[PDB]
Amino acid sequence: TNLCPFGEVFNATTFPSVYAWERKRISNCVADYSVLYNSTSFSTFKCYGVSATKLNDLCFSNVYADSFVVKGDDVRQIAPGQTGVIADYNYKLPDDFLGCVLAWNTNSKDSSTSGNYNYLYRWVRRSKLNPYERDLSNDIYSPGGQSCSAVGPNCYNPLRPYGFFTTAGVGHQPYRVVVLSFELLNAPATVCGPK
Amino acid sequence: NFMLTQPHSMSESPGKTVTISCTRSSGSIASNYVQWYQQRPGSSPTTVIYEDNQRPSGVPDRFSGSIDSSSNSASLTISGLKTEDEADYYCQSYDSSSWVFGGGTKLTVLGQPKANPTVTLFPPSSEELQANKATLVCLISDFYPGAVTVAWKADGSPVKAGVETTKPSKQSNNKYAASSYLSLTPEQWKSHRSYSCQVTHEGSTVEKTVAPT
Amino acid sequence: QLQLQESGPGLVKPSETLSLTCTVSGGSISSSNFYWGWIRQPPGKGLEWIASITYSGRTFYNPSLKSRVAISVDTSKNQFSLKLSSVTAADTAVYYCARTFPSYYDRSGYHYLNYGMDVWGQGTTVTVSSASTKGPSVFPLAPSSTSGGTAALGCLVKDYFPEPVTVSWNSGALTSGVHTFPAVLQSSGLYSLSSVVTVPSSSLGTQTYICNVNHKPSNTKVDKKVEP
Ligand SMILES: *[C@@H]1O[C@H](CO)[C@@H](O)[C@H](O)[C@H]1NC(C)=O
Ligand SMILES: *[C@@H]1O[C@H](CO)[C@@H](O)[C@H](O)[C@H]1NC(C)=O
Ligand SMILES: *[C@@H]1O[C@H](CO)[C@@H](O)[C@H](O)[C@H]1NC(C)=O
Repeated sequence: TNLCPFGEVFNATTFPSVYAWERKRISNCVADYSVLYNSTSFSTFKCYGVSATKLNDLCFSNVYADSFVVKGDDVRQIAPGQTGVIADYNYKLPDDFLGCVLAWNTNSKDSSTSGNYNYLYRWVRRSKLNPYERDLSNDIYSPGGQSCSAVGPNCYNPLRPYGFFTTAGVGHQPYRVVVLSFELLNAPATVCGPK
Repeated sequence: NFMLTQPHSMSESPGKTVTISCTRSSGSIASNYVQWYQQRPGSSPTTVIYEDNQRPSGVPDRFSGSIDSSSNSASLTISGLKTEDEADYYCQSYDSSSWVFGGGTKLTVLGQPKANPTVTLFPPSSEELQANKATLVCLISDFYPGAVTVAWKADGSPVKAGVETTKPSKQSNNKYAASSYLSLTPEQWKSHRSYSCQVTHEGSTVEKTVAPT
Repeated sequence: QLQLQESGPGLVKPSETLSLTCTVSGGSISSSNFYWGWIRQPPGKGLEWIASITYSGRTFYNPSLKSRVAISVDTSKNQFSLKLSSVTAADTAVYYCARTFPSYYDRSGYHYLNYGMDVWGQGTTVTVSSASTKGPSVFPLAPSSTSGGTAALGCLVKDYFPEPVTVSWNSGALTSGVHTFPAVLQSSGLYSLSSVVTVPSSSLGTQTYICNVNHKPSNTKVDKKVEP
């Protein structure tokens, strides 16, 4: 009865930019992860600290789902330990990450002949993001600490768009990513598999 | 327990595209992940490709990896070849029994400008002489290609023994360095009018001379 | 940003045990998503993998080294260690510690783990020999004729064993123009190298030049003033 709403995470119409990634807390339902691992349409399917295969036998406190778009060559940065512009400045998995990383090609939805520029990423910041931190700001970044009123030299626009073209190479093509994070605190189990 | 085979060396012009292949002897190359490591002279290795074709951050977009199962091989490909890509490249994989490394491929970028060496010659220090030892230090830098011969002279006549000469080694700017040491007694240093280091490179010769003072 | 630092004995006598320690910073050795391993490189040759470990104590070995290899983790010091017993001259190598790419399960349930190296340490040079350690004799190479609008001055590091030495200048404050030449291995079995720095000709009066030699296998440091 209490079928967990993974279909509205995965089959949602629009995904957000990676700098402005979006979280759905999922609790207090019954889960069927076999909807995920039966399918062959994922290009990335990696689970850390837990097999996908055994997920229907476990019970968890909170399951979080995090979603965003990256270009194809950036999907590798959504893994524990990795660095680069996406891990450093947009979305960061912790070292002791428990969960899955799920990605599929969306060149049919999210590219264009002229170029899709709707998906942004941050490329500079004062520090690296902590695990699961988020930076939504629209400021001018000064390397020293000065006030900047216009984007100039030593006064940086910190955001840049991906440009998604339909004819591009597969590493420059858009990919929707869903990151499933699993907790089971001293809290009672709210999410369970069918078994 | 399989092996992996790499060419010993590989040569290509700048701007061109080069491919180092790595051929697995038994089993299928597709059964296990293939990594590529780059090593400059004097440095620790750096990972440039993992999981057959994934490129860590900081490695240029020109580096790419691929798998070809019809020849049971993996391939590192460097497009738009630059002087900065001269290094050793090692492939690496594994099975249930062990990791397996390639023997390594020396990548040479061609068309590099011939450069003749600069030579610095130092006499013994007063501190070394006043401990009854004498060394002449001949330092040889910035030459390309990496093959020199060094000859020492005492008063115009050649010196045979007490000469130690390094083998040329790669600097960071892809030109080469070498050095040569002449050991003398303190008397030999003062009993001659001068001593010379003579460096011969691609037919031409650079000679330096030092004298007691 | 993870860093790895090897430390080791430098020289080790044959039949004895080589003992090495890698010190992790920017991360914890306790992190059970990763493995941590040792790779070696004898002079002239390529790479060979030795062993890897994770926080539990689960271990993979090179089968040809396994009877001589012990690898452990010490979560209390953020370290992991390698011991290689009954060394001979075939164990003379640079030893590298490293962290692997993270372990993960695929959609089918296959467990990928310890398949390749991601962050490398800087390497530690290990020599196996019956010869004894010998600290270096450091002599100045004064500027004289040092031809140009610049001048060359040096630092001769003579008759040491084993490798390596590091040379800096003015406690690292001077980096430009520094050229440390590779060592010669003389007929005696001792090493010598030199380190020069090209300096401005005018600045010989005002600025003083110290080379800081360091020979870790004999626990020697020499700060040698070089003077006109
Ligand atoms: C999304 O829709 C497809 C068909 O439209 C369906 O087969 C798939 O299971 C859905 N995904 C989820 C997570 O329910
Ligand atoms: C599922 O629905 C039942 C019916 O109300 C409810 O009692 C239960 O708490 C729900 N959740 C789980 C995890 O069974
Ligand atoms: C695939 O279909 C459903 C997924 O919801 C699952 O319950 C079923 O056991 C799966 N069967 C096979 C053969 O994979």
